[PDB]
Amino acid sequence: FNSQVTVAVRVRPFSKREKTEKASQVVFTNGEEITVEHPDMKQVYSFIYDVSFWSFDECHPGYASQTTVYETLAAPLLDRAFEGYNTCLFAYGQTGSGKSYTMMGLNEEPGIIPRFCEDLFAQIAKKQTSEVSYHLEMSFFEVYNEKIHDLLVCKGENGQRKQPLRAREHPVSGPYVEGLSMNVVSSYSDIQSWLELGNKQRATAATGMNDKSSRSHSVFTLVMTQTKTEVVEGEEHDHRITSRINLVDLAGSERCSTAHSSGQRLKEGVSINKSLLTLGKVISALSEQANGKRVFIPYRESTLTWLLKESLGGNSKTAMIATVSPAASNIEETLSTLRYATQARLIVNIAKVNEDMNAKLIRELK
Amino acid sequence: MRECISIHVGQAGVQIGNACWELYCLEHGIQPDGQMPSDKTIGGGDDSFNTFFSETGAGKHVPRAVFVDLEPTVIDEVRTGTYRQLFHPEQLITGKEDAANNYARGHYTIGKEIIDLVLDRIRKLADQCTGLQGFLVFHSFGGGTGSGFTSLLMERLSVDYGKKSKLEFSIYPAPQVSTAVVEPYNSILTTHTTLEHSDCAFMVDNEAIYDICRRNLDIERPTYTNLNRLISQIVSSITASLRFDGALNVDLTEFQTNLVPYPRIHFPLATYAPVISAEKAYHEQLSVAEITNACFEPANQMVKCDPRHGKYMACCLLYRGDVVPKDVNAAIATIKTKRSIQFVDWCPTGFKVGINYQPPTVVPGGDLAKVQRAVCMLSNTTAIAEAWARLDHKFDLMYAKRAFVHWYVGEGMEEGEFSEAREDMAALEKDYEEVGVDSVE
Amino acid sequence: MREIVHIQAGQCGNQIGAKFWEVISDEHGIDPTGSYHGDSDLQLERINVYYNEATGNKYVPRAILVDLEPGTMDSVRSGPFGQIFRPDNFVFGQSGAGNNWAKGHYTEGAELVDSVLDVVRKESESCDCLQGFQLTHSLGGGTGSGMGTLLISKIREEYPDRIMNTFSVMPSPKVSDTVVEPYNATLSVHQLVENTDETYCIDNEALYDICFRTLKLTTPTYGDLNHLVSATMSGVTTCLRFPGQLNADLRKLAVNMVPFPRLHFFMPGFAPLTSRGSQQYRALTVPELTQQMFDSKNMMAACDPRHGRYLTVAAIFRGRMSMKEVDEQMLNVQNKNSSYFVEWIPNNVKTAVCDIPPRGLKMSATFIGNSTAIQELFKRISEQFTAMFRRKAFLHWYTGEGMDEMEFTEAESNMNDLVSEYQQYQDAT
Ligand SMILES: CC(=O)O[C@H]1C(=O)[C@@]2(C)[C@H]([C@H](OC(=O)c3ccccc3)[C@]3(O)C[C@H](OC(=O)[C@H](O)[C@@H](NC(=O)c4ccccc4)c4ccccc4)C(C)=C1C3(C)C)[C@]1(OC(C)=O)CO[C@@H]1C[C@@H]2O
Ligand SMILES: Nc1nc2c(ncn2[C@@H]2O[C@H](COP(=O)(O)OP(=O)(O)OP(=O)(O)O)[C@@H](O)[C@H]2O)c(=O)[nH]1
Ligand SMILES: Nc1ncnc2c1ncn2[C@@H]1O[C@H](COP(=O)(O)OP(=O)(O)NP(=O)(O)O)[C@@H](O)[C@H]1O
Ligand SMILES: Nc1nc2c(ncn2[C@@H]2O[C@H](COP(=O)(O)OP(=O)(O)O)[C@@H](O)[C@H]2O)c(=O)[nH]1
Ligand SMILES: [Mg+2]
Ligand SMILES: [Mg+2]
Repeated sequence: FNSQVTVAVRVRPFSKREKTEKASQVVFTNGEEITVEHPDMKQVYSFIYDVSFWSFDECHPGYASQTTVYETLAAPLLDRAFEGYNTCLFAYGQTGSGKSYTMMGLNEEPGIIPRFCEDLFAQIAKKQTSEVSYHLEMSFFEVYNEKIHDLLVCKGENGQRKQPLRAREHPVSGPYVEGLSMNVVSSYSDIQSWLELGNKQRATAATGMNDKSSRSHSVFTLVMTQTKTEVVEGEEHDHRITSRINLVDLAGSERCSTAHSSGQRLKEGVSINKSLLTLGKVISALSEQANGKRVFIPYRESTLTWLLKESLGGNSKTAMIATVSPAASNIEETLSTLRYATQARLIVNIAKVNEDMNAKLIRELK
Repeated sequence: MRECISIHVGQAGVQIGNACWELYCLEHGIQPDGQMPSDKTIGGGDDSFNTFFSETGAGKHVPRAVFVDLEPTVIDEVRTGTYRQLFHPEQLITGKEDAANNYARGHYTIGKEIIDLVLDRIRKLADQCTGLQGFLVFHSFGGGTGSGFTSLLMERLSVDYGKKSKLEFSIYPAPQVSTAVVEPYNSILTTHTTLEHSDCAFMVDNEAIYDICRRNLDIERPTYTNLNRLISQIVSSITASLRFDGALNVDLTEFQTNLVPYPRIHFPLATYAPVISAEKAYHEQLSVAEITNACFEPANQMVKCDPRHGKYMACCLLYRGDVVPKDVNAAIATIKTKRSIQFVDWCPTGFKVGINYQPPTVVPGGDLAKVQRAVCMLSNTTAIAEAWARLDHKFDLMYAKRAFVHWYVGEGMEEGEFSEAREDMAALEKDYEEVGVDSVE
Repeated sequence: MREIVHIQAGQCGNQIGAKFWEVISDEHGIDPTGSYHGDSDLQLERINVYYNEATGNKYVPRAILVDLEPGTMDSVRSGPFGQIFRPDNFVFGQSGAGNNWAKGHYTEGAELVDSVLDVVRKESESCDCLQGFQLTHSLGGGTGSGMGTLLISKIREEYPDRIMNTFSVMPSPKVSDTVVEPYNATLSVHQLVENTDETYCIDNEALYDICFRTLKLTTPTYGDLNHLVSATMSGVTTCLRFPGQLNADLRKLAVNMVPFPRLHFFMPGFAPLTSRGSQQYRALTVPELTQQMFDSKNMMAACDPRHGRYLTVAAIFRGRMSMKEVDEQMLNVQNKNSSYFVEWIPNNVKTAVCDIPPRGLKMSATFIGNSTAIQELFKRISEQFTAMFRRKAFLHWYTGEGMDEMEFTEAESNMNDLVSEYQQYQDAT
């Protein structure tokens, strides 16, 4: 299904930081349409999105919680997953824009990721029948300085236990990680425990912009297979489908002029910005492709893109969520983010469902 | 007395500084060793002025200056060359590595570990400036250092001092000629910043000076060792007013205001009378009227910009040698009399003037022949924007594909910074449109 | 000062290294003993660029030799300049790989790479300011390729901020040396592109035609071809060791040459050559040099530009020259032959000038190019590869060392991708 990507946006409000150092509002939501006032009051930029939420305030219409945003954005992808489609959602934006606060959220207001996860487990409960057997697995890993590390591993005891892995490209199913310890899911409780361990061990750190920053890229994969009956008088349960869900928490530019730092700090920031740039180029060429343009896609210019190839494009029903700030202090960043997103709507891939009727005759009969 | 600080950053400046300071000595009769056997002969005079040179009881003299280029291979030539016994040896050969045309390196990453010295010697040199202070900086737009380090530097200087003249001299990137392919990224980033801290930045170019070096100087195969001398003499012809007497002198600050109508158009050009080879030292009288025509000849402009596609906001003209103001009023009269020249309606005044008795001098082994007089011109004009237009076009063409970008990011420069600087430059482009359009009622 | 570590790996490289230092020593007034007997401080002001010093005013090069599986070891040592090399830097093992990459990457080189890497660390630490690395090798073979890329990667992890350059003899279209070059190289390219800042793609065939026609030599040898390779290796870094009106360095070469991080393969050239007779029948000018420089037959890479286009070049000149004539000449080339160049790069060329000519020439130049023609070599290796891969023609020899089909497959996808990338910009717009 040559089909597009759902692009959603969430303007978080200002903070103690702006209260201490006054930073006016410039982002404005006409219900859902995004409008940004230049502090010079010379231009208003405006952007239109398939989805909007106005978390700037709780009161005016357009407001939405984590789960409102879920049932707007991610529950449909749950639907397409049970339809059998691979699915993607990934975040974008700067530091302190609640990109984690949205996707993952915290303990008290967890994000789209945990909402979807419990919805998925109970949605399997809805059809926990012998009509269709279900089997769910998940992996969870991180990207730091182009190095891949396993979030679900209890590290050993050593001064250096951040065991790197490497990537390999199956000629058919595409990239994957060696040693990636994909584990079985019984329920959202198990998912929760896994996520807790991983987010704990993630290489994150405090800084001058936020108390805790996602200095590494995080990937959270689920794959649900569902074995169903075929339409034959013989072995009926010989049909199966798979659906691969991919939820991605990226990092922010973290411009060093404000993110004054040194050593390993600046190193991580450099690698991050490099990665995100590569991603942006991927996104742009994808948009041009969706415009019908014959274009070479530098998936291979980094690791993030390479792994997420089949999700940024390929075969999956996908979405992006962009996080943006109201403070004029970072209006440039928010504008860049909004332009990224409004370009992002234009992207399409060709999404179907992964029966994998291999050595089955079912697809051939079909 | 008045004083000034000559800084050279990167290659281009230093090559010019060598050229510049070579001239000053001759103009002051000083030997390379800092001594004055001419003063042994004369036994008087302040020719080794406090303005550009200090002095000691040994009879030595030291220029008020400094340089740094992150390329030891350059300064070392100076450190072993004829003038090694002149300069303060504390010159900042910090060139463990160069910025390699990457702003992000010279500005941020490896402009570190260096600048804390550059500022310090400045203070030590500053502390002796019991006079005026205005800075003279030599850099090249588009080059990694000349843009990176220069931007970092002036930012701090405007904070260490702020309330001072900080005048740059710099080569704009030509439309066509280039020794690099990322100058456009580098240049635009520069103007994002130095626009704000600075107060004036005389721009030049190699293509024009090359052309001048052909047509009038009759040179088939010119090179850097002649251009710098033309660029030097200007800087003298400016700075002379601080050094010698004149029927009509001028300060640096006078240039700061008469040529600078609004805070954001402090970017003018220059000309001179280097139209004289040794053979054509004859066949002409080289009058006041004669040259003053020539100063506004499109050909003898020092960048690739037709005045005739624009107008003149303000001009200042500094004469040297046997020059009488009466002639100046006469020649300047005729210049107003011509319609090829378009001024704004704002400036009936239009022109500022300046005269010093002290003629030019001539470098032995050089090219320009002796002349009893000479003049320099400056001009703030709307015409330049076409050059700005060429650049921003180049930037956009290639930036669209984000070419060469990963290198800067590899050094820590966020993406949209480029776009931030771009939007600025379009504003400057609009600013020139604003001023240029005539008023009505 | 900027310092470089030069490394030799493989029969073809070490000889290139062997011919290399013989040229540098001549460019610095040094004897086979390592003493100074020159006449200019310039030969010494920056000797620490390539060499270390020793007690009695001797000068040891920063050279390392790693594939001295001994058969070529004596060949180097019992040579006119074998003796200068640090004996401790003569690292080696035995039981040569037999051109099997896997032996040269996974088994034997694994045992040895520690030791050579250890020595590199010494030469690194003894430096004051390390800039980059300079490896000589060849693709298609076992040692030069496998052990190369191995050693390249490790060093990159240890010095990822630093530069890694290579000068790699490439497999031919037509005249092979080994029969598994498509196998040996593509594996190399997989690791070469990803762990490199630049590499200089050299083909033997072009060098033959080059020496055959312009140099008009009827009996050229491997000893003489190299003599041209060493020149370019020296010209690239002339502005490093020597001064000039406009200076250049390795870092300044890349950033102006590498727009996208993967298109870092190049087509070098060098001027001037005239077969001694015509020396009386010309004169050296800037347009003259330029004319040879962009000569489609002076390209040692064997990828005819005229079926493709240039992204960006670097024309490093050497000698007393005027810059006007220099900058003018590049523009003319950009003008008249514009179709061979990219639109979306507004100026498709840089420059660099050093004021110190070579031993017996008044002016010299060195060419560096990045072009779309490199596609062709890459197709060849790919097309040759698949025809053998699908039948598993020779595969069993590597699998005996532990490789698997995926690895051969991986590189293929990568190599084809590099091609497509070039092909993206191959069409004028
Ligand atoms: C000596 C002399 O006056 O005669 C010339 C000469 O005949 C010509 C033809 C030389 C000569 O080139 C060759 O004969 C040759 C043969 C096979 C393979 C390669 C070269 C020359 O050997 C080459 C040699 O060039 C050098 O001396 C440089 O050092 C050059 N390398 C060497 O030749 C060399 C090799 C070993 C030991 C010492 C010097 C070089 C190249 C790159 C960087 C620095 C230096 C020169 C001027 C000549 C001879 C000697 C005949 C030419 O090459 C150079 C570099 O000059 C070939 O075309 C040029 C023009 C020269 O006029
Ligand atoms: N007119 C003139 N221009 C020069 C001279 N030396 C260098 N340049 C200019 O400098 C530019 C090259 O970049 P530079 O700014 O010199 O580089 P740098 O100052 O050495 O610092 P890097 O950019 O890090 O090399 C070119 O546009 C040259 O025209 C000179 O002697 N005279
Ligand atoms: N719209 C919002 N409403 C209420 N609270 C918010 C909102 N957005 C963010 N927050 C809170 O404010 C804090 C700032 O967000 P933060 O988690 O720092 O952004 P982030 O996702 O970490 N960016 P990065 O660290 O670069 O990935 C978070 O801890 C959130 O709990
Ligand atoms: N230019 C040049 N090339 C050589 C020389 N000797 C060998 N070669 C090339 O190097 C290749 C041999 O690879 P080699 O490195 O010996 O294999 P390995 O050492 O076992 O990896 C062949 O393609 C030869 O053409 C030489 O002296 N000069
Ligand atoms: Mg976060
Ligand atoms: Mg420099």
